[PDB]
Amino acid sequence: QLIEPYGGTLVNLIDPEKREALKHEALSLPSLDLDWQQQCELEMLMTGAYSPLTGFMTRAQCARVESAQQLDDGSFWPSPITLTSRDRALADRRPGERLALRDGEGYMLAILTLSDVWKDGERWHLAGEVEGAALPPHPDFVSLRATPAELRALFVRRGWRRIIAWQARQPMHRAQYEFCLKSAIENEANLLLHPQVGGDITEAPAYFGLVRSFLAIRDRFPAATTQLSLLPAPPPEASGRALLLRAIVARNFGCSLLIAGRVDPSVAERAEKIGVRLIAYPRMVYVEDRAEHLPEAEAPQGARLLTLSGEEFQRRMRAGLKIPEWYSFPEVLAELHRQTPPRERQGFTVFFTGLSGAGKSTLARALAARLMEMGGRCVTLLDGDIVRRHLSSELGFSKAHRDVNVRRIGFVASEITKNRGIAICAPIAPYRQTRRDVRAMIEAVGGFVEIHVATDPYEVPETPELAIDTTGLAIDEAVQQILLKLEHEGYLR
Amino acid sequence: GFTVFFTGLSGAGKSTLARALAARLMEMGGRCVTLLDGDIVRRHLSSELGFSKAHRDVNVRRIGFVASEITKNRGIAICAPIAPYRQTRRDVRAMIEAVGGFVEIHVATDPYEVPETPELAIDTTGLAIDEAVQQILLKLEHEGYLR
Amino acid sequence: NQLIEPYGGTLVNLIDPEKREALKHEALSLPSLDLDWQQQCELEMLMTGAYSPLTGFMTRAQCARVESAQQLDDGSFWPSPITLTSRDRALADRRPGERLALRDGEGYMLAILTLSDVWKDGERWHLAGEVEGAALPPHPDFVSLRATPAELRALFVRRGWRRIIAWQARQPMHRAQYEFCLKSAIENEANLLLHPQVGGDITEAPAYFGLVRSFLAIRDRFPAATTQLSLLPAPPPEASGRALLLRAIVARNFGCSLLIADPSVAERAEKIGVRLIAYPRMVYVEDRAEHLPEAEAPQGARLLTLSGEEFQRRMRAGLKIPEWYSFPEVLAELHRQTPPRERQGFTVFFTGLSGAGKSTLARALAARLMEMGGRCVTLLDGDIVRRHLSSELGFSKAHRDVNVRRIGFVASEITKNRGIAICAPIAPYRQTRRDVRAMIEAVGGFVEIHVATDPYEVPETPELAIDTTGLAIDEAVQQILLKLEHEGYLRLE
Repeated sequence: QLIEPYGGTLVNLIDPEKREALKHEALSLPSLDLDWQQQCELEMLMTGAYSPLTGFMTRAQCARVESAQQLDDGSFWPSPITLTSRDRALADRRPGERLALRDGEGYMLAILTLSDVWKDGERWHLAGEVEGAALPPHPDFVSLRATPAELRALFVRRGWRRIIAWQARQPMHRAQYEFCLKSAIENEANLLLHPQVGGDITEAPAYFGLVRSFLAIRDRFPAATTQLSLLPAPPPEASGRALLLRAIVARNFGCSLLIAGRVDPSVAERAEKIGVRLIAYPRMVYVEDRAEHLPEAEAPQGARLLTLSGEEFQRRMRAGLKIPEWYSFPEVLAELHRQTPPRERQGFTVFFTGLSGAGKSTLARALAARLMEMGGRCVTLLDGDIVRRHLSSELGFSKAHRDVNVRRIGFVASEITKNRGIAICAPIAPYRQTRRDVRAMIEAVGGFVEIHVATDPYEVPETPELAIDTTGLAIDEAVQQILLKLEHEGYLR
Repeated sequence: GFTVFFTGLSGAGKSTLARALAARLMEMGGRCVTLLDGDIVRRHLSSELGFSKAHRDVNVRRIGFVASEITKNRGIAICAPIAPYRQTRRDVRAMIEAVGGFVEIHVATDPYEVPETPELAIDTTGLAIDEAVQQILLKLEHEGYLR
Repeated sequence: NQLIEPYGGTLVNLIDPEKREALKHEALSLPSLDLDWQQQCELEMLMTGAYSPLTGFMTRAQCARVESAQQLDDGSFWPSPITLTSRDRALADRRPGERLALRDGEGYMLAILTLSDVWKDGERWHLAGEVEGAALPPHPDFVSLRATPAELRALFVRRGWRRIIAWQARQPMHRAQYEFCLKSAIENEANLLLHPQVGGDITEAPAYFGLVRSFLAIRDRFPAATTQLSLLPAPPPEASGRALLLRAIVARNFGCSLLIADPSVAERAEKIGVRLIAYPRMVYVEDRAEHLPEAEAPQGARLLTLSGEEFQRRMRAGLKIPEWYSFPEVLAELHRQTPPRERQGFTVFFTGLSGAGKSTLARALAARLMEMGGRCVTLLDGDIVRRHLSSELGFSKAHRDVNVRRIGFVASEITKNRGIAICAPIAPYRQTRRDVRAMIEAVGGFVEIHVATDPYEVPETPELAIDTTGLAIDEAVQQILLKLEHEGYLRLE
């Protein structure tokens, strides 16, 4: 039947009436604003994902795990659950004190009753029983988010008992999909698609795409046998320990099986221990002779086997190359392309750099006109009137004033490109430093092409995409020379 | 593209509403969402602005500019700056309305000035965030912007 | 606004799990009523709060007082008598005070009724009294989609919804209703609840399955953040104003403050707090590529409509359905439910005297029909029917008249399932042949062929009557392929 909670009973650090009294008391307390990953940890703990745990571990507890892997009971526990921050307002806090914990906006979540307090590297650690008022606000995917208690209830209405969990950290294609199925049939189990979702709406907004790529292919799964739900946490870093923790939260969510993809006999040992069987994910190959993926070692002798690395998938996707019909599904493919388009189709800024002895501006305007012939992507010239008028009309010529200007313009450019537009910029920028940051800011969200026009101080661009090394180039010839770069870099459609 | 422009007094949860609304809109994909509010806007756009009359005017407009670029390019921009002058709100709306969709939401739960013509005016007394967020998804739905 | 509160002011719940074991025990020792499927609906509605403030079945006086002043004992408003029936003789000797076990059709226990009043009207017995519930009618099907008023309200609250139009469908939705819901929702700044009436039995009235499936089919055409699908366990009522006022009340108890369906009822309705908007003649306005209420259409625009009479007809004939009318999915689904004659099942029922020619015709007709594939043909005649259907049957008045129905039954199953059944039993009674025809005509096509070439009874209304006496098998066979070809049942590549 239904595996039950680790420790034996499901923790819930949120008692309502106490809820009210609690916000009230937080009014009068010191407060910590958590970063997004700690709120995850908090939510996991507050919510029973870590039953029997009921507070953040204490440096001494923190230590007995990495050794004997036990709690104070001697009960088994793979890995340190701890709450951290880098606020200087923590140095002068001490045990016995009660701390208000709040999301990044001052929204109140729980009060921590301090067991222990110390620092490590650049981050402070905290310990003590927790009393919860509210969970981190989650406007998004309300349906898809269940607490271990909510999920267990669901399973029970669905009449489910035995359940394999797949705690995805990245999108699923046909090999994982086909392996989940047979795994499931093999262990006579229902299937839980449990993608790790932890992030923030502005430092970590990548989970949205992940959730959407699961929504995309969910209908390919048997409805009476499959569930989708979100697991609020960051993916951990692979390690036998991490693995054993995930097994524990899998158990706390109701799952008695876990797919991981390894399996050092030592860890499957301790895991079969704590009631959750973890099956390993093999090298799947597409076996043409059979029209289906099999674990590589189950494939017939001398069949023609077929594979596609992630390096190579990702490559084809950037380049608009063909993906084999057997690798994914059209929907997922279509979705991955809405998230990360082919160069031929994504945004980019063209960043002109050189001295005021250039015709930087002249080149930039001409290049804008040409690029406008294309349509599909909108072109914005961040140069003359525009930039004074809106962005830097109250900036001096101070060192850091022009630095701020360059960066301001590099910001607006990144928004243009993130959104699939092309931004063309030719500000005054003499510091390898500051150009260094602009490129990274935009390169994160799309394409960056530096063009060095070489026909207080300054500093050489040491690594442009294009360096106009001419002596009598006319505008036409130079513009063409850069359309040639964009063409050869892949950005033109 | 469209920007969602929250206006009201610092007695609002403007910012709180804006963040929640961003999260919801991110469920959709197809268009990218950018929250022009806290750290972001100081950090990049107005970190050398006073509180002078025309200094905050410049700030409001600066933010209305970046928003217009987001929307022109098919993105959704969500903004909740301090803006008390019908004047300046007047220009922001036109700047973005030229290039895409503008939806003002008046959160009514020196001087100021009434928004006389929002798309949505949250006229409640005990609205909770969820209820208010929904109330605005209802506006976007009925205005046509949701896919 | 906000979430309209239950009628009467607080949401009834006749099921206290605290008293659940005690009730299942007490019942054993009680007299018991097995409810028909529609009463279980009434019970479930009552047991569940759809009729708050009601908390038991009304009493002959209360029933009479509703039909008059439309009030409860409080004088509060109430449109229509809620009452429990049964057509069980074992009810004649039962009396107020007694406690009755209420159970589904398979003796599964639901609640105990504490008798207030017991009386009779025509064919049926009426019952009254407070109700104490143990279990709800078992519903294996559509578990997800079935919410109690409390469950639904809770859902609405997570979704952050407040103001809600409900549409309590009793039949599939096409583009006109869909487009009109959409605008009623934008116009009233409301969320939309698709709430199809779903009461039936797995056999008694398994028509709701199709209804639900046709909603699932088109649900994706609806804005996700603005629409909800849920089932409303009840039979559709018969159109009245009290009735319409009841639906408004259950709409209120489920959370809805608007109901699509007057107008002096829109009078009393607006009164209990639920605004009911009426459904107008929708027309497709070509000039605007959209449906509008007829009175909002521009003048002299070409208006387009399609009656249900005509829709039905086109569907039964394979004719083209406009594209503004429905959606491909729904069309596709309505065709999986009820196929064109071309593709539907039918039995060919030969009748006449002995009637060895009957058998000979039947076999030839089978051979021909078998050339066609798509539908499987079964010859219910000689060895077959002996062996398995009638190996043991006298020649009684009632043993030949059971043999016939026996064969109508197997035939009906063949045709229900899209096959063609060919039968030629001995049957001299109109009435028995009528019952067979009705049984199979319910589930598919019936074609009687009277071979005219105790005391027989010439069919008075066959589809085909082979008279002429110098007929070869071939000619006769052809003559019936003609009947079928002309009746629509034949098709080919």
